[PDB]
Amino acid sequence: GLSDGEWQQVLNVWGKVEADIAGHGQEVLIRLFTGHPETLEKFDKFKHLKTEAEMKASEDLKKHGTVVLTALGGILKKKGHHEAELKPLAQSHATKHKIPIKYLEFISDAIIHVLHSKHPGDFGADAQGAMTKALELFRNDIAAKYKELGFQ
Ligand code: MNH
Repeated sequence: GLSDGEWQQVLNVWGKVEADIAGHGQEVLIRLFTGHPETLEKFDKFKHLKTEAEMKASEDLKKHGTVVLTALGGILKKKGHHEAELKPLAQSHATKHKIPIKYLEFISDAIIHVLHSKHPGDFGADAQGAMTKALELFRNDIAAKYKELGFQ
């Protein structure tokens, strides 16, 4: 698990995200779609987005960014007692959306990059560590539900 000190750092970092959840959520998704265009194909609602300019200008992309990060914030604030919040996300991402676990690895890396991009020099070595642990716990707990389903 994460230690208390570690959960505290994660939640301190999450405070930075909450000041602009849509902005953060949009940049996360844009970072994902542009570094991994296969990921765009999982979204019929974003597949028409031919350019980064188009992605940037999509209010519906922002809205979904808000949905994504609100759900993750929910989970993070549970400090690993997150099974009730996590299991249904796991299940819809395997069964409905068909999201391989590697794509969750991609979006985890995108979150780390965006935190550095938006908080250069304000997201220290300790904070990166604690947030990376939190994101690995999230991803590992979803992996566990995927295995149960035999997904991927
Ligand atoms: C952080 C990681 C992460 C979180 C917290 C997340 C949370 C959500 C939530 C909440 C919904 C709406 C409820 C549901 O379960 O259908 C949802 C819908 C979705 N998600 Mn995801 N999702 C991903 C990663 C995430 N998703 C990744 C990675 C992929 C693609 C590569 C993805 C593709 C989807 C698709 C597709 C939908 C349905 C979008 C739509 O409304 O049309 N996403």
